Amino acid sequence: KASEKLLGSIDIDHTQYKFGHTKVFFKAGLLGTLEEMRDEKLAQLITRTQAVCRGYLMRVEFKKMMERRESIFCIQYNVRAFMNVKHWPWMKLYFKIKPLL
Amino acid sequence: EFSKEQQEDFKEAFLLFDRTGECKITLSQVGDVLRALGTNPTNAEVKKVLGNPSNEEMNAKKIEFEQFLPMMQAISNNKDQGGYEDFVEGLRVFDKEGNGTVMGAELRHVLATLGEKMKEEEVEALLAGQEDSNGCINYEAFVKHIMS
Amino acid sequence: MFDQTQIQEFKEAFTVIDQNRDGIIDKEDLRDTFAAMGRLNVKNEELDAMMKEASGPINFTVFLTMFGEKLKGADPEDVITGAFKVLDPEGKGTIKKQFLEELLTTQCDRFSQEEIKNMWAAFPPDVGGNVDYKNICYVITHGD
Amino acid sequence: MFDQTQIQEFKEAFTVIDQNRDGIIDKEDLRDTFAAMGRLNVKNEELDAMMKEASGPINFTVFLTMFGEKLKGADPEDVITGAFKVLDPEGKGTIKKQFLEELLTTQCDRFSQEEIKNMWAAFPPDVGGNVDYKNICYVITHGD
Amino acid sequence: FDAKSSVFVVDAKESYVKATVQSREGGKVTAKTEGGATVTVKDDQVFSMNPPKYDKIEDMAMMTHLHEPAVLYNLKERYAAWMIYTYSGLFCVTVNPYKWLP
Repeated sequence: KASEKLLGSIDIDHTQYKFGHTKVFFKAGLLGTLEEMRDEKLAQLITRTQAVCRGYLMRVEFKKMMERRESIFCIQYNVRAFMNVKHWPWMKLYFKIKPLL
Repeated sequence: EFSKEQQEDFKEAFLLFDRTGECKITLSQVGDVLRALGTNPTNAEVKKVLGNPSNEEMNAKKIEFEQFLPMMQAISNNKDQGGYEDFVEGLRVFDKEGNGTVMGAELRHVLATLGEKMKEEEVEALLAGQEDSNGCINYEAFVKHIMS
Repeated sequence: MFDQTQIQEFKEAFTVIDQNRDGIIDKEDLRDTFAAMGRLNVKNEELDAMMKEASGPINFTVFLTMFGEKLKGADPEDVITGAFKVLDPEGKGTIKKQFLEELLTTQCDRFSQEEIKNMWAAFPPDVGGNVDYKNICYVITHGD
Repeated sequence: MFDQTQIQEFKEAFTVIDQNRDGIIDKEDLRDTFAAMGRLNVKNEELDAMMKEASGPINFTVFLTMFGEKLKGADPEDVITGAFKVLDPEGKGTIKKQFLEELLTTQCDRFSQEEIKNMWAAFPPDVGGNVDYKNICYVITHGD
Repeated sequence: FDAKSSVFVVDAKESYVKATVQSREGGKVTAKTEGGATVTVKDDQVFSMNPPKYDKIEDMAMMTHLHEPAVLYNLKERYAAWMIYTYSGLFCVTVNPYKWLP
């Protein structure tokens, strides 16, 4: 089945090969095209690996640790929420109701 | 076309990269804006239809947000990027003895000497310490770490 | 963003006060709640002023609606802890005062001078100029 | 076909929720019913959406009318067990998968391919291709 | 390896030598190779090289490109590296080195 798929996607004529029981029979020329494409595809696969590694590594640390990053927005907004609610009575009540469950 | 949700996610990434406050990203950064959105573009993908300048080169061009939106859609979102199946059989070219193990020196050599060549600085930064005695590096564990 | 954790937390706070006619927080219920709360903050105008933040009859559904201000920031527990974490290289003893003061004041969605005074009056600190981030995270949700 | 067994079963389910003003299931009653039910499925729109299946005011008589869909099959306990028994020659370990798949798909009032997927995702089975009929009978009425 | 098209060309010192096809028009190829010069020959006289995996191969029937240069190059590559014997399809091919061998 692996040969059936491989021969089916590489566009080779049915005059140029035969399927057997243990071996596949090929005309001359054909395995040169496969070796050249194998070299080319391996080079294309290696650039994909290097690109995924750069995907992982191109974490801009200004998007995880700088001034106007997600976290400092959370600190500024939650601290701004805290300054309002540290005065309100029903904020203060629920904080001492629940230690008494 | 993109969703409103996709447009806002692409914008949230954009609003960090224009850090000078210009509403404009410097053209060099666009490949790493794409990496920041979880796509994995090759430098060959980056210099063609994404319109990037030379590597590590600033100043030459800048990109507005609305210009960035087809530069996500028609680029890495319009192609194959590779899967697990690619990497496993590409690594098996260098699996001499069939055990899922490749020498750390050979794996660093494939990253640094072949393809879109990695800096040694990049290679150490992506290395999770998985080197034994002369039991070397499990390459499947390496691929799963780099694709998580 | 009103979570199941938050609304169940609010449900028990409602249910401890309760006991009045089928699920409504009223004036007396609050007044005798203060008796077990250790503090005589039961003054009638202030007590009945807290009813003005709803249209009437404080059932549990109304009680959640009253807390609509509270949710308007409200990042969950370890998100605020992991937010402050990025400003600590030194590993508890935490954020140096000067850096934190700059970060709020002159950078970002900038703090006004009154906002800085509002925080320095209630921040935990040392005598050299360092600020406890984890103690600030505890102060936001409160347990003392 | 609404049986005395079924309506009395429904009557206790109504009566446990109840306690609200003389025999009406309301929003609060459902909300505090969920507190003893172990699951925070108390979300306000979904809770008040369940009122739309009646014209208004869910008393016990209305509650039976709401369950009008439920009765539209609902053959009694041992009848479904007896129906499945006819298709078991081997006496518990029960119905072979291929035969059951043919029985539903190409015999009698034929199952659609979606209906077959809807069942295979929740049927009990072995690793060879046999299907527990009695465990399916238990799943229809549920007790786990 | 380079996709420059390495192919064997007729010469009169080495009967077939490795060449790089590069530029081709109609019946004529302007080819580079081992001496670094460019000359023009008929493409019909220029015959496919096998990739390095088939260099030194045990049996010549397992070469993908089968022509007299591929046969001569494999026999040269075998013989220069001490190996007297090579198979060719049904044949065993024997190149006598005139040395006594161990």
